[PDB]
Amino acid sequence: TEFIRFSGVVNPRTISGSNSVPSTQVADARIEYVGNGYINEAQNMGWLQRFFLNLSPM
Amino acid sequence: ERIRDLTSVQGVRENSLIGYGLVVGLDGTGDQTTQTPFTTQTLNNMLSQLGITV
Amino acid sequence: ERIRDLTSVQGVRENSLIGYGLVVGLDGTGDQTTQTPFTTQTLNNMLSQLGITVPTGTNMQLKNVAAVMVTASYPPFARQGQTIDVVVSSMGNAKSLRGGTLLMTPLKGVDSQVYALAQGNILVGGVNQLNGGRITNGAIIERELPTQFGAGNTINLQLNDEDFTMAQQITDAINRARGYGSATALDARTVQVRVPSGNSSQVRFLADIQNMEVNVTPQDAKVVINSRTGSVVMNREVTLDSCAVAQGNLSVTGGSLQSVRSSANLNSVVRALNALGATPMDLMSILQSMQSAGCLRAKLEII
Amino acid sequence: ERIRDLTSVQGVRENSLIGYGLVVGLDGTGDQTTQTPFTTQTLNNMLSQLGITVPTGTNMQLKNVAAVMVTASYPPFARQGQTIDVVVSSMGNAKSLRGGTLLMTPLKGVDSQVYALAQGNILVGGVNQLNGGRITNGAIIERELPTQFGAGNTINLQLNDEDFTMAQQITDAINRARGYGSATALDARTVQVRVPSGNSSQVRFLADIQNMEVNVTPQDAKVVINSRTGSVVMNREVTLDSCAVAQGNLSVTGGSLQSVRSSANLNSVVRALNALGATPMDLMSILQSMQSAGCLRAKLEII
Amino acid sequence: ERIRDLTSVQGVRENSLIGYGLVVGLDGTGDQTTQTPFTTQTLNNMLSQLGITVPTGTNMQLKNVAAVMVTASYPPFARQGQTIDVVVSSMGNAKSLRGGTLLMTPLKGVDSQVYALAQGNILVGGVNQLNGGRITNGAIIERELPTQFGAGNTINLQLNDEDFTMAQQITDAINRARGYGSATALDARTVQVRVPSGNSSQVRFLADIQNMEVNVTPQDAKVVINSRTGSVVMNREVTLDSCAVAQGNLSVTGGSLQSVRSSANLNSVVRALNALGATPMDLMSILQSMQSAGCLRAKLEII
Repeated sequence: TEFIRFSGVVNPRTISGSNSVPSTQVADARIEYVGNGYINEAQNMGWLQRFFLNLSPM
Repeated sequence: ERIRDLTSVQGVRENSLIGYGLVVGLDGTGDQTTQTPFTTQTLNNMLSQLGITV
Repeated sequence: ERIRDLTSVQGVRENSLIGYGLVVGLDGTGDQTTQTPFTTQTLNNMLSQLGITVPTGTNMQLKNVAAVMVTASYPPFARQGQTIDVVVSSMGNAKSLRGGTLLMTPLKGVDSQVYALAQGNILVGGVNQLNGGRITNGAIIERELPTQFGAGNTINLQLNDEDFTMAQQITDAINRARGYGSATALDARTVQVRVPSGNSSQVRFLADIQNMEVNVTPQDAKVVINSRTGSVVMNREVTLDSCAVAQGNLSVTGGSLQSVRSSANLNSVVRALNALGATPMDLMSILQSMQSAGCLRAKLEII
Repeated sequence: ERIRDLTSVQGVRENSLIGYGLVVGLDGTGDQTTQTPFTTQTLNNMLSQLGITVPTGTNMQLKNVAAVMVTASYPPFARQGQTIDVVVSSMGNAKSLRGGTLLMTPLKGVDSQVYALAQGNILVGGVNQLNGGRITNGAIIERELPTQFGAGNTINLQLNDEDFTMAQQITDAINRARGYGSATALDARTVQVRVPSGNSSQVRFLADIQNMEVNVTPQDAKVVINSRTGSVVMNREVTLDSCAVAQGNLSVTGGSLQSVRSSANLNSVVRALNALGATPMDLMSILQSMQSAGCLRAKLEII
Repeated sequence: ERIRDLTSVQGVRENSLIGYGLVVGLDGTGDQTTQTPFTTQTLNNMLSQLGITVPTGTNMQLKNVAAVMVTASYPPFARQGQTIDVVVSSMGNAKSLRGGTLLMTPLKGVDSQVYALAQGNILVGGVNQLNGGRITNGAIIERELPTQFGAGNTINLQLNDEDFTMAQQITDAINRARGYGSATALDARTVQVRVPSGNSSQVRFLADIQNMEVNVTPQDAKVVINSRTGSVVMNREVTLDSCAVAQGNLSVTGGSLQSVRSSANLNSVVRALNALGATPMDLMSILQSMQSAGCLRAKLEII
């Protein structure tokens, strides 16, 4: 399952005649594109690797 | 009527006001709008304010 | 009827309303719609609102539709349901608006709020303007404005033209037929009157006030010159001093320097200036030069 | 008949209805339908509703069908089943609507609700407009509007033109033939009358009120200039002051500066202005210049 | 005959019926059928219904068949088996419908239900319209509408034009020849009458009511201008005020500013307006300008 979430503030005078506005005209743009399932679980670093990435000297 | 025609009162004066506008309803005798971009730009501004986004 | 024709009541004023609309029913004299995309865009908007969704990718080439701007005046104390006249002016490359019909148009104010709804049949003269028309009772008021009329015991009459003598004269006229302290002049353009507390009481008071007659006092001497239309207008209080005037192709009828007799009243001024035998185009330059020299004892305004 | 011709009743108003339709039966003077896709799209919609599904990929090139906009007025206290007149205006590249027939058209309000259904035969004059016609009793009311008429003991008469004197005069006229406190003016445009509680009682009261005659009081001095049609109209209360007028190709009949005699009534004004020998196109500029100078003691409006 | 000519009965109304059909028997003046696929599609549908299945892939190029829209009015209290007149209008690129015959056509209502079946011979005038005709008794009613007539003790007479005075006058007329409390006006457009319980009793009551004569009261002053046909109509209650009128190429017969005498009745108005020597095209602009100024004491409507 993939979730695409959006939030922001849109000025009405930027909306085109087709009731559409580019995402770069939205002030507080919050764009999220996440997913779940084993496909997403395969793109998270292992806890030990994620610890060595932060605490290893080099 | 001599004093009014000869003098003016202090503080009783006229100022100058200026503005920009559009004149509509001409019989084909308006701007070419290809050499005056501000005419079309301000018309689009007026339409966008009124609720039409060209 | 002098006070109503000379002054205006404070808070009793007219606003300006503007809106955009479409005019349909023209005999092939509408927009080209290939150079005015907003006409077709707003027609498609109207159809989509009415229940017809024309495909986005398509060519509409209309000939009986024109995009117009509608202007009107919001009258004082306007109440919803009343009707006002509107002026309809074409906006892009339309040949004529002869027998068109204005579709539903919301007339916005300065605050971008709808105060009237406009729809009707345009009347075009038929050297007459073809892209401009007028619709009598073409718009219906939909919103009302709150006002402070009827609140307080002061009402300001605002003179159309500023004059201390005229303000004092109106003050003395109101204070003769309406009590001792019924009016006080505040400046050259404002007369403050004391009104009874209430709403109908102030209406009655102002009805009395408005039809009173005031003796208009001499009002400045001025010569108005309109060079764009080539017209000159002089009021009664314009005088002249004796001085010599010379201009091209004008001569005494015998040199080119003609003496202009000092003049006290307006008839003397007209006779002296007609003695020069000057065309109004030449008369404008003569008047400007005399104002520079000092013969013309008046205020020269160029409108 | 003065009160009905001068005022309007609060809540007794006309709305505007709009709709889209097709006109059929034209003699080859309809849309091209290649530049107006909505005509063929809505014809296909009508056929699909009626039971004929034309293939999506096909070329229809009609000549007897035109897409039109229908406009009407929703009258006060309209009841379902009554008939109203409609105006039919072509919308795209149609030559004429001479003998067409308007198919079933739902007339929407501002709230996008159907208030009338329109269908009939168009009457086109036959220099006459060909893309605009009128159908008498062409639409039947299908929806009614709730109203507050008959509720409460106050009714507002709204003056067509704002005037404190006229409002006070109507107040005094209603309060002479209908009791002491039967009317109170609220502003320059509104007269509040006290009516009995009920529905038929208010109808009877307003029937009495409407046909009363009020003596119209002097009403402002104004000169209306319509430059688009080249017309000038002056009412009775327009006066003049003595001043000199000069304009191109106009001369005393002997200089170019003609003295205009002060004028008290309208006949004097007409005689003085005709003494100049000015065409109305020149007369408009003369009036504007005189208003600037101060000779013209009236309100100059440009419509 | 006044009450029937002024009002309508509640629930006694006419509906609109629409349908699609084919007209056959034309002398080569039908659709091209290459640009109007629905004509051939519906002809193939008719043949398939009748027992002839034309192959799907084939070229039919007809000349004696036209696809038409049929419109009719469903009359009040219509019973199945009765006949009504229909109007037949061509729909695509047909030259004429001179001597065609309308095939079986089901006339649907707004609810898309068949209320009549239409079939007959079209009568086309023969500057006459060729794609529009009328069939007298061309449709037979097949469905009836339930009604509430005869139920209850109230019947509403709906005035064609809203007027408090006329509503009160009808109320007083019904209450003079038919008992004390036989009618009560509800608003400016509705008069509620009390009827006996039953069906024939209400029929008798309304038969009595309908032929009663009411004295029509003065009804507003209005000037109707039809710019598309160039016509002006003024009713009796139109008056004028003394004011000056100027327009292009019009002069006193000697300046261009002509004084219009105040006028009380309609004959005075006609004489004063004819004194200007104005063409109706000029007269429309004159009337609009006078309405703006205030000379014209009437309601100017543009139709």
